[PDB]
Amino acid sequence: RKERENLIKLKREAKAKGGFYKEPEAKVILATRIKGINKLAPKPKMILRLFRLRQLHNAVFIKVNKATIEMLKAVQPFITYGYPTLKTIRQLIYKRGYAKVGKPGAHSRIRLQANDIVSQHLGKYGIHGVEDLVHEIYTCGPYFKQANNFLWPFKLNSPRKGFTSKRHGYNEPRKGDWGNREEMINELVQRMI
Amino acid sequence: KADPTLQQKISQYQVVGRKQPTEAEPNPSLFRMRLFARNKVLAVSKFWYLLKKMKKVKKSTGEILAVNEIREKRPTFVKNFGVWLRYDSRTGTHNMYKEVRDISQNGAVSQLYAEMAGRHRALPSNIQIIRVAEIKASQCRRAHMQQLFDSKLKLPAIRRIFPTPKDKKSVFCARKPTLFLH
Amino acid sequence: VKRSIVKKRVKSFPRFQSDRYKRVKSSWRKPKGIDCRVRRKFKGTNTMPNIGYGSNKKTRHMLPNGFFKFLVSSPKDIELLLMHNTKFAAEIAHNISSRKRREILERADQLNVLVLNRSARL
Amino acid sequence: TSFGKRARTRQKFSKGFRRHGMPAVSRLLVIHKKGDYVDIVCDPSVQKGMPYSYYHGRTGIVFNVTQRAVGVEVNKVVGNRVIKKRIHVRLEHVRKSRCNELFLRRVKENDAAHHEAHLKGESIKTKRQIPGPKPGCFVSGTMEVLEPAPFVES
Amino acid sequence: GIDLERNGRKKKGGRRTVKSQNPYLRLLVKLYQFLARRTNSRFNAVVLKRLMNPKRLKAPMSLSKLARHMKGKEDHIAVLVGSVTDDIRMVHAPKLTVCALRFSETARRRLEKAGGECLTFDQLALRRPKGSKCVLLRAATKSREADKHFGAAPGTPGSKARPYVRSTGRKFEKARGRRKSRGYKN
Amino acid sequence: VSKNNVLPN
Amino acid sequence: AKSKNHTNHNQNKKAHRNIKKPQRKRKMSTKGMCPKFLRNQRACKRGMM
Amino acid sequence: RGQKKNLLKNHAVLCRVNPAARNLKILARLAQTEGTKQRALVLRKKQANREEHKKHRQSARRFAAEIRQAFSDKMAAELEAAARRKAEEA
RNA sequence: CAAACUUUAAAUGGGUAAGAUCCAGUGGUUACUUCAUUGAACUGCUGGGAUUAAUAUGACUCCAAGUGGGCCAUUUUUGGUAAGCAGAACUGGCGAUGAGGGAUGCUCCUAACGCUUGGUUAAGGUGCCAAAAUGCUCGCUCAUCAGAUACCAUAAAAGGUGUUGGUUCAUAUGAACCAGCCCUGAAAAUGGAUGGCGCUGAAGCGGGCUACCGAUACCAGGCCAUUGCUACUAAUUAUCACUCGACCUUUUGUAGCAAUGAGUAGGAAGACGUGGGGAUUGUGACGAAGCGUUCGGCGUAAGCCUGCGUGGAACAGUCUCUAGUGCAGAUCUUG
RNA sequence: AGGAGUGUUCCUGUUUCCGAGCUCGGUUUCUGUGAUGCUGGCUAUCGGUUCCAACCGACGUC
Repeated sequence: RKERENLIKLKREAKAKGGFYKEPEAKVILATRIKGINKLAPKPKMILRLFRLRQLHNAVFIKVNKATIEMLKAVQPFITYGYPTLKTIRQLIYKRGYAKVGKPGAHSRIRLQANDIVSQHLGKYGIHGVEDLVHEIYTCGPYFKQANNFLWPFKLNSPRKGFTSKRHGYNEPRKGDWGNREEMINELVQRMI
Repeated sequence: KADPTLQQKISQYQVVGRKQPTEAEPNPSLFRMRLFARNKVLAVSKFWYLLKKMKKVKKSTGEILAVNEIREKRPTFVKNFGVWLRYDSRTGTHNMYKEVRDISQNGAVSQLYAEMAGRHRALPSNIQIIRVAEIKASQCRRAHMQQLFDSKLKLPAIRRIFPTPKDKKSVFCARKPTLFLH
Repeated sequence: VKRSIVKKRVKSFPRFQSDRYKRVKSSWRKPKGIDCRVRRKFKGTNTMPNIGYGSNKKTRHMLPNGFFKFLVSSPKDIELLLMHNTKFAAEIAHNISSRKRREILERADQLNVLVLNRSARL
Repeated sequence: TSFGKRARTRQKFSKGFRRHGMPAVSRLLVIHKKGDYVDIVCDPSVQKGMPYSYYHGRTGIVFNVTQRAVGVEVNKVVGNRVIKKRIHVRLEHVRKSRCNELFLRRVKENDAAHHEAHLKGESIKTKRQIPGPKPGCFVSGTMEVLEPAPFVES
Repeated sequence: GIDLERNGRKKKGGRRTVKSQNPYLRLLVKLYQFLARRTNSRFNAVVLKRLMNPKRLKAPMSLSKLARHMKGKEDHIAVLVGSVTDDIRMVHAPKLTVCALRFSETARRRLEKAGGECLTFDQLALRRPKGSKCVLLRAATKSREADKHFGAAPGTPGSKARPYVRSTGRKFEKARGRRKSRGYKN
Repeated sequence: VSKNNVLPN
Repeated sequence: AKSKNHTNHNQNKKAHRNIKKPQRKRKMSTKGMCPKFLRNQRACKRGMM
Repeated sequence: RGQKKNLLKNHAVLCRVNPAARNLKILARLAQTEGTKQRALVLRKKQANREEHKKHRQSARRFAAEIRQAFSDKMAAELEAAARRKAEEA
């Protein structure tokens, strides 16, 4: 609440001067996969495995570097990504939140019913409860990589009102789908739950 | 409750980016542009496309500061618009000047993409509306505008085909309908 | 026992073109033909058996009655089904005499064990 | 087609423009210790010991130093597998590589950084940071109002 | 509908059970898979796997090699999932305390006379359940007629593989390929 | 004759 | 009755199905080094025994 | 495993995961309703804003003018450039 | 102006490096090297350092099958007037592959398949055939051969005072030029094809906006199998609140959890069945084998069990051994 | 969701209100992990084997 209120007071104060407040660029994005398995060039096929996007209607939280942007250029037309909010992150981890549990070889994919699963695996890093994941993803903490790779990638159902046209970008005035929506992926993913 | 069906979902947006600071060239010159678009995102897309034609700038080399939504001042009453635009025919490019009448600028540009597609087959991608100024009645130069101007204007309702609300509709009726109405 | 009973199929899987030719008998054989529709799996044709259609572990070989049948030859071999009487129903065999049925059937009722055949030879 | 030691070399083995004549003497005074990276660029000016065309522009590890040559191990895909191939080559056709030199600088600063803590309890976790997202500030200057352009033929 | 490699479901290459119908070897494994599961010590986990091996990995260690692995460490029990043969070249057999699957009747005579205990694996469990102060050994796997033949294939430059040849001496695979005077050396 | 066997005799 | 002369089709897909990289090893192999040099590495190793 | 039980909905199963969720439910519920303990804090913070809304509403209209002036000047300035090219060439 | 010219010179691709197989300090070995304990490579010891960019993630040896006629598509491209022609480059398909759409189609689109209950979409559609709009909203078009949905099932140069807009000059009228739909140009042989009927305040052409319908795809659940992980002996595991009751494991197994499931050529695993041999448990003149059957049952399936009728003399279960061991096809053979 | 049982002693929930500095401890009734509750028709239906109809589908080898 306080950083939301403090964000407003900054860009009111700077507006009273003369200038404009350039906002902080978003540290996490939320990819979703849109086109399926068949007919994929072998470089785009690799990148989607590196994001753990192995089938249709799969979400994943993914970090923003210069590196991770220049991966997403190559994949764009198989993907609809963008910037989450605290509502949609809470809704994902509560409703669709599963967690991967075991050695290299087999991990099991377990439903987040209690904090003791989260506690034993991430109790090194803080992160004892389910609510401390939601902080570490939304803020992007120092232990994002650990907390993200704990979560088995999200398995969303098909959006209640449908897509427009998965050929075309979300930009273009045919109102298509692929590419990145800065915020409006939040309106999509709330239907895919 | 307000009917979604009549209008297109255009909204006007101001945009302001500024290129990007460098050690050679600190504090660049700032930009500004009014645009029409679906959304706060798709305005920024159209900003970088148009700014690429003017000046040596890109989305990677640029930085955007503010996306202000603009609306009408007073949307209650009717006003004349002189829209300037360009589009791309299968031969080449042509500038136009159309004149449209509605309550809002958003209502005019919705009405124009309908009109422009319908006549000239101009696709959404090609059209770029340059500026949408408000015009006095004694200013519009088009003849289809001029007939409307003048107080005491009257228009008789002729041939009254009513779109019946669904459920009102029945496949059979007795009487045969009445279209002159009176 | 008698638990719920769910079957997936009730139809058999008849052999492709058993209807057409009388030389081809109805006993299932996978079509291995290169151009065959049944193996290639067009719609509107004979279904193939998969393991998909396998019935429940709890209720495999389970009769309509509730029991599993365990078929039986002599008077001595029913004694085996004494403690498993609730679980097993005994089917008196193909071959057996009128005499030795009425020794089996009478010995079964001493043991409170159900016999499937009844009024078997009279 | 036709196969020769130098087939299709033309542009590839061309000396350059205004770059004709023999190697300079300072490039011939470079030392190459074994266990060191070198890019094999072949200059057509000297025809003695020039490597085969495929190896041209390939970085690899010096394994031997003959008196007037340098044994370089490079690596080469042959369908299913890489295989490490050992090619001798004359001194003029070898350059010193510069591919490792960020890492070589890096360790001297990084090992000295971990060293100097001692009793403050190190745990520095020394690491490059990839330049991702910028934080926010207010910005203000002179403005211009632009609009989109009407078409002109010319 | 998953982009997965083999949609694995990926199998493990090594043997997953006992192949013998030898009942004593089966009961040996039942002991050492109770003892592996429950005890936690990695000694018993390894002995379990090596018990399930095929015959060519249960290769015979000689009494004279078993001396020299056990040379500094005289007190410790010398375990070998395998057979133990007598070395005839060894004159005075060292005493040791060996455990193994099978001793040849010469090597059982030679140890037992020399003052030297000769255990089975079920006896080793009673003394040493954890494998505390033991020495695992095994005989060399790649040391047999058959494994001379493997590798790079004999007519390729710098292989040391044997060819499959019916008979030894000249007149058999000693000409074209083997001499420079006959076409080429390789 | 295929594979690595003895040349048959 | 020709027939196709040559093709590279499905060859990258075949190779990548399995492109093995040789395992790195400590201590470089000496095959193809100078015989003069490798004489003095034997004389070196003898002198510390 | 019988069933995997729901978060958000339910209540006993919820308040195991995030034990603060019971009290934030009663916070938002009672701050709507005219139970006056928490409703006083809402109506105080609303009127504290609502006066500060009337404070700056002079400067709000000055931003609407700062836009419409600037593009109406460019609208005017662009049309005079079109007038000069007709005159100077002919 | 240049495939066999070039000062200059992109994108997309290619190489190497980014530490525990490392870095520094110091002593020794040496026929090498140096003018020289100068170097060089290799080694002993002593410090410094645990994953030193991002993201994801467990990584040899042997034996052998089939195959070595390929074809297609987007972009690149050579011969040719061109070809559903011939020959290449990169990736993806078809072949080996169904399902939903394109009326109909091996190669286009969506999307890859264990049996299924419910929910949601994809491509594509909503006058009727046909599941869903004679929905809403704004333009254009009248065809005495309208038009109607990518690959795709052809159309051009050149015209039009037919109509609807635009650009720019000249006095209300008068030119010039531009592009939308429509018309002309527009000829083939059985009777015929926006798929058909038909359709003009469209059910046409170019746009808007809601909702709906629509797969074997996605989502949650039940059952079957596979792979992987767990747990199972001072043997009363006994149901994870605790007694009685009922199912329940033969670790060459069971119970639990999760993920997965297309397939020709080909490989491997576990089962079903037939004629004989060994061992063992049996049936039978009060009726064995075989045969017939809407009396029926079990198994995913190969198959097994069984009532009734005929029949009239031998047959079967289990564990093993063995083979002249399973038929729809061969212009198969005999009848 | 269903063969019995006893019952909340522990446990989470909601609640009576007592004290310590919104947070923790003690205490009373109530409900869960320990929930199937009430009721009707038929004793022939339900179900099964056969043949037939209807809507939709559905044209061995190189």
